[PDB]
Amino acid sequence: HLESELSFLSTLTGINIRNHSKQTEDLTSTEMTEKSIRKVLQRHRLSGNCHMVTFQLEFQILEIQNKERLSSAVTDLNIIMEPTECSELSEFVSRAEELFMFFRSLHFFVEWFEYRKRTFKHLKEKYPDAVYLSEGPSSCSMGIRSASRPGFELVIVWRIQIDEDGKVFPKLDLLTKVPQRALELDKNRAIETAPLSFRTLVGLLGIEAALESLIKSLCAEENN
Amino acid sequence: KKRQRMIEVQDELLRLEPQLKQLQTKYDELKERKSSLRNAAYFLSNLKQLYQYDSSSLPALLFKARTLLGAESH
Amino acid sequence: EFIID
Amino acid sequence: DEFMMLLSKVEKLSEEIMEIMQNLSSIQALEGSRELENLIGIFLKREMQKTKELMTKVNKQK
Amino acid sequence: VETTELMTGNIQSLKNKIQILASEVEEEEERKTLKAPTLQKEILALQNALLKDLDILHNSSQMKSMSTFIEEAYKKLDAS
Amino acid sequence: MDETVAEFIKRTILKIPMNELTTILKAWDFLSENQLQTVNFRQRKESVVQHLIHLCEEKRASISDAALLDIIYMQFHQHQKVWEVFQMSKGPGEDVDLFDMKQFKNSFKKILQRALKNVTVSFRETEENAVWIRIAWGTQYTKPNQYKPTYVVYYSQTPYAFTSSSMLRRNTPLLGQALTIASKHHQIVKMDLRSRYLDSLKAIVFKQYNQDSRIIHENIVEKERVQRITQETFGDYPQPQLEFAQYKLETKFKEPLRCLIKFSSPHLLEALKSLAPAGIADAPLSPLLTCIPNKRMNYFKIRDK
Amino acid sequence: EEKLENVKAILQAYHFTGLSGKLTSRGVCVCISTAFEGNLLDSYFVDLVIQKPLRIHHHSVPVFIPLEEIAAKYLQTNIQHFLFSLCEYLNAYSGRKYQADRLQSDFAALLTGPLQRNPLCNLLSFTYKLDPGGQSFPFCARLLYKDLTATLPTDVTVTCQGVEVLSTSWEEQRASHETLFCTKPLHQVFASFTRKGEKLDMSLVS
Amino acid sequence: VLRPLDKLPGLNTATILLVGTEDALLQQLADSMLKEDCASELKVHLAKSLPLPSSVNRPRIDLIVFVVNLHSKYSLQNTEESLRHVDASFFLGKVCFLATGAGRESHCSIHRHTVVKLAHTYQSPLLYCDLEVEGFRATMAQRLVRVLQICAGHVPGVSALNLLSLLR
Repeated sequence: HLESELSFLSTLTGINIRNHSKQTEDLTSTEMTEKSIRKVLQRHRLSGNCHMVTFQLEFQILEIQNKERLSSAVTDLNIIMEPTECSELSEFVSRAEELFMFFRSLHFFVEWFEYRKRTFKHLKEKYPDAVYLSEGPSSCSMGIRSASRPGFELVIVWRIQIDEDGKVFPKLDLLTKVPQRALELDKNRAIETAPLSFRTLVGLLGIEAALESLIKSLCAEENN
Repeated sequence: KKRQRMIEVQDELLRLEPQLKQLQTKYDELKERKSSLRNAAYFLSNLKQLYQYDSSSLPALLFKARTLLGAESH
Repeated sequence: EFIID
Repeated sequence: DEFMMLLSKVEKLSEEIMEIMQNLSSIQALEGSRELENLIGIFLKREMQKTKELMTKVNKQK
Repeated sequence: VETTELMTGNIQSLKNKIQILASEVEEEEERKTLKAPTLQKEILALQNALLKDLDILHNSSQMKSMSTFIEEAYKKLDAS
Repeated sequence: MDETVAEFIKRTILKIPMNELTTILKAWDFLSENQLQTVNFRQRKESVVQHLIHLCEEKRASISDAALLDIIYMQFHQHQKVWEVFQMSKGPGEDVDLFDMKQFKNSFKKILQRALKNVTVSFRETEENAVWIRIAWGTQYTKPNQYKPTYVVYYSQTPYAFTSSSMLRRNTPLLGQALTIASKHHQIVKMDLRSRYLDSLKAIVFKQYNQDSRIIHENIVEKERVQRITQETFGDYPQPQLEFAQYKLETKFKEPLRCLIKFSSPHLLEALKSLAPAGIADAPLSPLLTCIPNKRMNYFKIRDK
Repeated sequence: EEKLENVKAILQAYHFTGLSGKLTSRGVCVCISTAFEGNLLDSYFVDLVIQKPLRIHHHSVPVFIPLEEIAAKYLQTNIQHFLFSLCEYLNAYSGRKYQADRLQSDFAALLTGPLQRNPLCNLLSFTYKLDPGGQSFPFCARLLYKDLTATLPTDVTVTCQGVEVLSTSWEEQRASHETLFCTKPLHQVFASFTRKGEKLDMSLVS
Repeated sequence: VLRPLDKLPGLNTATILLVGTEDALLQQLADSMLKEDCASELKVHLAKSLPLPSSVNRPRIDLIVFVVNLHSKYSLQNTEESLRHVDASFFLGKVCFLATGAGRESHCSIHRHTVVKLAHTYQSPLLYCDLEVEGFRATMAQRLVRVLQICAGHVPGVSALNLLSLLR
């Protein structure tokens, strides 16, 4: 049954529920006007991992059981998490405090992480040679250099944004700065609207397909 | 006439649904077809016309330089 | 099929 | 190793870059603003020495 | 019903010549992904600072020759 | 306190049994707490049906709330007046962001009185979030007939809208039409689920029901098997269809051989469950008969395949 | 120990992931526990079969509030091939439309007429009475939840109840209600509207 | 195919094998046939059809009573189908034809002559009863158990072969 529980956490990904430990601070004493409602302040420590990331849920629920109903809540919670990737989610590790949408953000933010990492490893592998990349867990910077026009450069940023709601808003930024060797050689308006036209391009092809075609179009002109 | 009214409304409900779907398709096709090529075929060829705002690379370099300390701590 | 066996 | 030689090059490179980052006061404006510490993508010689002693021994042990 | 029928016919034939136009647009293409980020382009737009930073970035490029390369190598080891 | 209203209230008050007199008279709100003590509910039927209607004669009862009395009567007697199930279907797009009960009440009454100009449509937004529409019909030539109304239990944002299959007149295609145009849908389809137990139709259309040492039985290996196969087709707590689960067979005998099978039980899906173990049925009990809730259908129209 | 250090995972999967799944044969039973922010009450029992053309066996995803039930069947038209993706895109709808059900249960007194709602509380349209100043003109707050994923309402209309334009005080009150409803949910708003609209001042003409 | 003497007997074991499509009624008859504390071991067997899936260690079966539920024509089509898998040396004494549901005479899908013709054309006793009621079961159970001791040989004067000479 435990092997099937691991399988369930593998298909219905609870994303590697690895080290779970539930403690309990029973608070059913008389301080709370024992004739009135009851409470139990449970606490859990759940070390879990992503495909690459990890998380430890030092997590204390206030579980209120009124004399006819139970109304659970959360008083304290602590995530042992990661930096920039969870800096916008650090707003949530205060928002869950002022959990479920942490594993709804992270459950879907690691989807963003896959769609970032594997796409970068696709563009830097299938078409290398001039498609340099600031290869890092958080650095979404890719180097482009054309030759026939000798001074053109372009960088696209596959940014991250989790709202206060927990929805992942994958920002697809295109930070443009052509060096002054061919800055005034094209003399076209393709670079001023590039941050705007990239939003359309990801509507032209897929999010990854648009970037791949962008690479194949704005750097392969010397090869042809 | 009341049965005819029910039939016409049934057509009017069907006409409303069909017109809503057709207008949704109209807006989607307008946006996609009209703006994509006027932006992609423009820019992709303008990028070809190019190849074949000064703080962006500065910010990218600052992020990469902070990434040095981040990887040192990583 | 429409299991008429 | 080639990465270790790059790390040996990085060891020489790390010292060179640190001095430049102190002289350039214009770049010091970065990470010093409420609209930069949050919106602009949000003493390490010993860390660089750790990025050399724990990056040459560890890469070789890998 | 007749107004929505002028609509069904007019938009119908109009999107027939517009799917002809759409095939023409794919031929041009021959040779919430953006809706959510439809307002993030204003940050790209946001001088003495530009020139000083660029001059510093040229010196920082030499710094990046050892720093970014180490980062591109340390993460490559991390990735591998 | 009117024609076809006071006597209508009388005819719906002798309908309700003596035990649940308080239960239905408290909910329809015309008799406040002070009015309940005036009439002795425990004495007699003709006594209460005469004093209560007088208590509305002073309360000037109107058909708008007289019909609400009938609604509340049926909410506890929904196990009569066999119910059809209508299934709405929106096309491609976002859901109904505006089902305002006020707006739905407006968008239903307006469309219904657009053609059926004389109808007394009376809604009752129940606490299970399911508007309990009641429709007394009548064409423009006649007054709205409260003798045989057509209660429609429309679950509020659900594509499924139950319907009391009263007479199936020319209003039924207008009942579905007004239902699918009030709630912002486009196609109304009779699911052809027709059961007397609305509390079971609710379960079916929503999939809400499952969520001695001397006696040597020689066919034990077969009794175990038939018990097994009657537990993977009828899992647990089956809902009472209690309906004429028709099978209008059109198949050739092995050109066709028309049949109109009608399984009829006070509790059908439990009667089928105790068939194969009782020896009447084979262990794999013909999915035509097991997949009544799984297909959300009992009025079958099968053919050959 | 593995019967306590690993069985506790299904106990831990209960109060976490909002996605616990009972390992019932012939179909896992995802006991989806829905949650708002640090308060959580209810759970939804989405019940499936492990059989390749994906049949949802008999779910308990809100029949009475059925747009999630619609999103139990019409999201299958959108995404059901990734149960990975569905159980975020269903835990989304469950955690949003139980939120809106919780974004009601606090109110019982501050409001005067009943909180006219929808299933999922898609329209939280209630005629409350917040009267900071005495001159009574309530906002019949219609929260139009355009998307069933965002916990916060999308289209806010705190419309003055059948009255003309008032002094600048109630105009900026309506404007502040718009931006406090779109950005902050009513649980931290109408428990803070009692906090900021102190004494719970009542109405005169309304 | 069942045979009377295919297995060896026990000591006081009288193994009767009930035959009937309905099995709750067979279980009731078996319960009533063991309710009385008789002087014989009574390893009662139940079944539905005479193929009797081939499991060795089945004792020497001393009686097969074909419980023919007269209310259901199936109980005859499943008896007449099961009557072709009985050894011809088994039909002599160790075969009875119980006809449950007789006497009610309003549910009888089978005319009691048909069961009479079947039980006469196979030359075996035919014992009417109404197995649904314990008052007619707790007396038919003591008739099947005294036929049992006759066919099993427990009464040391009468064989199963002598039995049908009495019930003709």
